[PDB]
Amino acid sequence: DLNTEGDALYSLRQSLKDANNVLQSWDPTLVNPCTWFHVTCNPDNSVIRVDLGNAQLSGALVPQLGQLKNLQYLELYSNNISGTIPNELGNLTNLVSLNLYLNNFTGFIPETLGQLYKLRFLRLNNNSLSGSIPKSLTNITTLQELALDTNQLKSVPDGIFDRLTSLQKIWLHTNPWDCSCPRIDYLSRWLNKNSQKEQGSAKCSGSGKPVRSIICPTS
Ligand SMILES: *[C@@H]1O[C@H](CO)[C@@H](O)[C@H](O)[C@H]1NC(C)=O
Repeated sequence: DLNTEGDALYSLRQSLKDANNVLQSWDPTLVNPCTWFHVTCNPDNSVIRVDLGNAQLSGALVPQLGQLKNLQYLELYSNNISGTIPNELGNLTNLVSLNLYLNNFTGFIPETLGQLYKLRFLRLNNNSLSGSIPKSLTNITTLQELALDTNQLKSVPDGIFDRLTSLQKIWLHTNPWDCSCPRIDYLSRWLNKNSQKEQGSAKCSGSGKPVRSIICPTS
């Protein structure tokens, strides 16, 4: 009997590159992947977290990774994972923490990420993600820590942070933010009103000014 979770997890092994045989224990012919290293399962023998931080992994992620229904912690930080973030990651309903920082992800941030209504920690920092931040992120009301620094983000949809009443920390620095008025109006005012939330200082592209300092005139 094929475990389906291990099958989905084996699809990830088939595309990644070790180079260290970190995934040597990932044998899908077993009854379940709960005895796999870097993999924890619940008492119902279902994968609830994947810890592959600092494993020197190359390659791209797979759409099969969204098959893990009971996944809570996806730790893929500190690797050389390239390509775009799969939209199927928005299927991870029970995902609490998505750690994808320190990789080489490109493209846009998936709008399907807003379907993660249990997500409390989202770290996509230190990548090459281009703007802008998905509008559906406003639906993640449980979001507490949002790390998006060190990317290529340019803008923000107006009023996106307003429904985020559980937001504690937010990283936005090191990004080519478009500080042209009236586009930067909302982000400038929000970061000023929630300066205790912003970790580091988001700079404006070109001028290098903190966007919190920008005051857009009307007419
Ligand atoms: C996974 O998400 C994609 C959207 O990116 C969707 O088309 C697909 O049906 C989802 N799969 C499951 C099993 O929910």
